[PDB]
Amino acid sequence: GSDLGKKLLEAARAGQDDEVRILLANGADVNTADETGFTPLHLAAWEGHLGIVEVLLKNGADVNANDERGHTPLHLAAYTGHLEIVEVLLKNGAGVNATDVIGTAPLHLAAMWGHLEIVEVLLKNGADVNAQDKFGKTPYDLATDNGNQWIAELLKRAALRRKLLEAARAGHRDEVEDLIKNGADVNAIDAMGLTPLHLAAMRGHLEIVEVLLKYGADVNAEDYYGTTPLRLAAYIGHLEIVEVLLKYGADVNAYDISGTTPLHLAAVLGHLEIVEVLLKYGADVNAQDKFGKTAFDISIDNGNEDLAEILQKLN
Amino acid sequence: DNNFYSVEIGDSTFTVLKRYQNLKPIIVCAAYDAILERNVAIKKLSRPFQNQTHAKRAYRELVLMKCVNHKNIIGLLNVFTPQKSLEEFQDVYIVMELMDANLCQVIQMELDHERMSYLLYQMLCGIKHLHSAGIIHRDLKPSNIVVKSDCTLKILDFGLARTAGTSFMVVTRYYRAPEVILGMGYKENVDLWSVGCIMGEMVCHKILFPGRDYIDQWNKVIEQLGTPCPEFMKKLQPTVRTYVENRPKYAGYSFEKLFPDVLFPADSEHNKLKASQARDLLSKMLVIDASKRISVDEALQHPYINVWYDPSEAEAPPPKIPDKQLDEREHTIEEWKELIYKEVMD
Amino acid sequence: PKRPTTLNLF
Repeated sequence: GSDLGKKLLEAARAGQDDEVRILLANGADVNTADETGFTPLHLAAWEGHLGIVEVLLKNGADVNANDERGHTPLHLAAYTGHLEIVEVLLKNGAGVNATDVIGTAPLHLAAMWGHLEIVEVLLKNGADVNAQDKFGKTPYDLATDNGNQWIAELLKRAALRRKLLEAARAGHRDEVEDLIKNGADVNAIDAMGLTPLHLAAMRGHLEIVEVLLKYGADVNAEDYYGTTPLRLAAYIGHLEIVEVLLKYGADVNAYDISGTTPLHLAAVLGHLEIVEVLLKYGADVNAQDKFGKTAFDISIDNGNEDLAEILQKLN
Repeated sequence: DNNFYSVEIGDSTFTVLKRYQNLKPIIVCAAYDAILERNVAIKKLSRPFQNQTHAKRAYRELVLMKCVNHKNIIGLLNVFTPQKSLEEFQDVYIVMELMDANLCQVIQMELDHERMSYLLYQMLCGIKHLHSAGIIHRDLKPSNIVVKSDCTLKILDFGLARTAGTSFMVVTRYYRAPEVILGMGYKENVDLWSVGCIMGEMVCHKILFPGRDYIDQWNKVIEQLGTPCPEFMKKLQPTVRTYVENRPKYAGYSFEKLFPDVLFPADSEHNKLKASQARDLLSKMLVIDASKRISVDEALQHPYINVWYDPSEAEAPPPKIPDKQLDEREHTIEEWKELIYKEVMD
Repeated sequence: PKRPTTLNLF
């Protein structure tokens, strides 16, 4: 192919930080592929050159580039065991659950070869514990088959947090209570901070919300964006759930980064009954959001005129 | 004195001027103005000053119907009250131009490209004029758009919080833009989303997004138009982004699949081309991200609409609304009664 | 092209 590229492929593989800098400065294509699809980011990730990886990425390297077998730079780092590269690639937008021609993901490789910190990093970044390859093997199975027993414990723990979260997402109340009784954490979170209570509120499943609150769930749990279960219920329009949440101690005047309270949110779509309950528990109508609008001002901007006639009387 | 005569029109009574003869109900009557020698519509507002909501709505509609004059917007012909004093003041009668039907009837027709584009051209001319007047309808729908047998079209009222009573007595959520539902602000082109839904429904004779409530409306949108890109999610607020990003992801059908050629009249070199132009306009209006959705001005320059363009209709001078009349100023019931009475007395 | 002058209504 290109001449400046073949020099960038071998320069990155050799670890020549200065040669890569000059080749990219002179005008070398950062995403040139070899006979079997490997790019300079593949080679620097396979040989463990953190400096070159950070250089190629700043010049616009495809983080999630595939090869002939479907392997990405994260598959390689997960295989070789380079933690810092896994961390740099993830922070640049790598596919955590990228799979190859047989369904192998970076967590299969990390668990198979006993790379602990990578198994832990991949899980924080949302790696699918239940993921299987085309032969039905999970990361837990590989860790077991290769004597990585502590990794198997961690993967089994993560598999249980996953079973509770998915039960709140689309499971029966019985399963949620079985998992709790059998030692599942009500405050378990996913990669984005969602608890079983967040997922239950959105779903509208009162029965599950009650069980979680009963067995210790945090009513004021914030996710990656600062969202609580009360604000989700208040916006979506789950009256009954807004009631048990406030019963179990949910803060009515809690506001996110934009200064939005549950009262502000119920006024978007005009949930009359929800606003009644909120004001009962002491929702402040003087509260102003990041723009300065009160719950009253929102009802006007959304045409929910029946709701605005209630707030003007107070303020 | 009493230049009036009262007529039983249903439960309530209609006390109107003797110029208006032969009142036929449609809680709004149709009569024949013997002075103007043409049929008109007569809307009755009984005690609009009774509370803030009814009072504001009636005050804006009166002020605005007096100021705004455009042939694609229903106009005010007269306004009177049968009572003679502020103490006895009760009802307001608003005489308006009479039209034959609303779009709900036209939607069940298989129109040709000329009538379709011409009706749409009139819609946009009206919408544009409202916008130039600082009025965003925010509630367009087929029941708010009325047509005549000569293929003329008018917008019926001024929309959210600017309307009092229904003339041609269709749910709002079906046509509400997502930026409203998702807790985001709104600019002029929210009305263009609705035109997209109304135009689409005209093509396929069905409601595009038939949801059970407002939230379900969002589900019906992404199922058809596909989950929006991540740059749009970053504009959402924390609570809404948390809800939206945990929805099932949808690819969304192309506008060729949404609106095939079989729905359009396509039996000519001109007809098959016109079908693609209507589809192109649809794909520029039915856009979740309002920053990527075209404007009313751009919609009038589209090949499908521009054929009928006339600067006297699409570039008419904006009205001069009196300063600070439509604000959210709170008043007493007596203050409202006096403001409204001042606008209705002869 | 001329502007439509008719519209069959019910």
